[PDB]
Amino acid sequence: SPAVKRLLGWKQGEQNGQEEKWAEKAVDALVKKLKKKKGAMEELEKALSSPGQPSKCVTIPRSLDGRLQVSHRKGLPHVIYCRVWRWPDLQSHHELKPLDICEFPFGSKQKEVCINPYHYKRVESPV
DNA sequence: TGCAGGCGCGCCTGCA
DNA sequence: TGCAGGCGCGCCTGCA
Ligand SMILES: [Zn+2]
Repeated sequence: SPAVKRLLGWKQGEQNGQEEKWAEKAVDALVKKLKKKKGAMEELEKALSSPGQPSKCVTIPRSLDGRLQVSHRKGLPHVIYCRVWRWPDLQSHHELKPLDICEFPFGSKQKEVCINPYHYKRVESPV
């Protein structure tokens, strides 16, 4: 997919042949989800292209669990995309704190969850 | 063209 | 309660 190629140019880090193919499938699962909503893909690309410039929420439906499954692998969606485009070494959701600018941060128990990586800041995980 | 096979969501179990 | 992983219906789409 050509959209997956433009977003994968923003991917951080150096992953192996298996993990590069997994992030490609994770980005594809997200593109397939944001294509139904008008302006969602454009907002994500803008947020990724201009890091230090304000961006709107880019959300997907919240599962009861909080997990998103991509190629039989389970994980929280906002952690997945924050790892792809910002912090490859992100250990867990405990290392993310939402910005006041985000309406749908993870943990807000709303119908939608924001996956815009620049709507979270990286923090040290507590004891 | 269409439906079969692939695989995610949502249920569960098991520690902790 | 949180979190990891098994399982199978049901939605989807790729290739027969
Ligand atoms: Zn947001």
